[PDB]
Amino acid sequence: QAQRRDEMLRMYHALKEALSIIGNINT
Amino acid sequence: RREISYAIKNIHGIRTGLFTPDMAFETIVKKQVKKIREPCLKCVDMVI
Amino acid sequence: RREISYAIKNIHGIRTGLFTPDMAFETIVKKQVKKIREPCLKCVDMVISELISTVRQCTKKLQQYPRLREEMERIVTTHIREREGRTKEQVMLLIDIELAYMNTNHEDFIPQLERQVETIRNLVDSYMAIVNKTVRDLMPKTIMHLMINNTKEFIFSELLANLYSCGDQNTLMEESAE
Amino acid sequence: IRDTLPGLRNKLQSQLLSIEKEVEEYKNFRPDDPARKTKALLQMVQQFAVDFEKRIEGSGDQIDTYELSGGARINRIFHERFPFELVKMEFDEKEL
Repeated sequence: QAQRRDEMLRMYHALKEALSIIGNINT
Repeated sequence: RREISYAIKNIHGIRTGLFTPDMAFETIVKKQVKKIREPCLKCVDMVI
Repeated sequence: RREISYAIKNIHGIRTGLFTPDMAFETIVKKQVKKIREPCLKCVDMVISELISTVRQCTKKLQQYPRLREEMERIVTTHIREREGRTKEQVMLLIDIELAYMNTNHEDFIPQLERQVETIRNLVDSYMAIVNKTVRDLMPKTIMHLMINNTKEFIFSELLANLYSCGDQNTLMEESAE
Repeated sequence: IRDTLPGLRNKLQSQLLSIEKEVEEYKNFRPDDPARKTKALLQMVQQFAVDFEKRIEGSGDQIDTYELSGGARINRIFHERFPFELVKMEFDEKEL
């Protein structure tokens, strides 16, 4: 559960970065 | 009859329209046999 | 039949159930009304496909000006795609709501295991039909109130603003050689 | 490239929707978890209690239908096969 939780955290941050990139590219 | 209808209406709390709940029978017999406790103790007193 | 038998023998599991139990019916219908998530999404995507085909078909006759049919299609189709997410979300949420209450005071009619399972099946089939009716009457309405009766208002209200506001007015209307 | 972007954006929004709920209980994490430990202990205890009651008493909320599924009906088959162990073991005749 600890590795799963940390990997969830990293996944959430990576998805946030990906959506920021979509925002700054779609413009 | 009212006493057991309220039990029906409480253990059918939200869900609806189904046959009959058995714990109504359960609760009512548990309420009926809780007053047997007095005659048995009275008989014990009489035997004493 | 086997699943219902086990549900009956387990939800009053410790004590002799002298009445046909109810959470078994709830569990069967809830386990069966969750497979609807595929057909409804398939219907939504199929309607999306035909409605994009219609936009292309009814923009083809605008070939008088090139470089504007491209913009018009690129705007309307993007709007439809931006709306597919919302309509699919509402489509999922409708049946997810249906998985909540299992109403039985509707016009749904009111060993020992075989009789109990037969009585459970005669009710499961009825409620399956009554939830099929309610999802069949609200899948069209759900799609159109979100997709079609909204893209129509987008066309009639907002398309002009986007087309006029996009840059290079002189090149948005290219005279075709024809 | 720019045509594909709406699909990617909505799909990743759906995935972030899936993960945000798990992130809700995971906003913060300090060493030694002064209160998360107690909260999780309560959650586990409540899960165990409700699952015990579901397994034996037969509470609502989707008891499994795969197997004979738990002590409750095994416990019943005991309470209704013991009236066979009473009959079987005890017997004698023509010596009485």
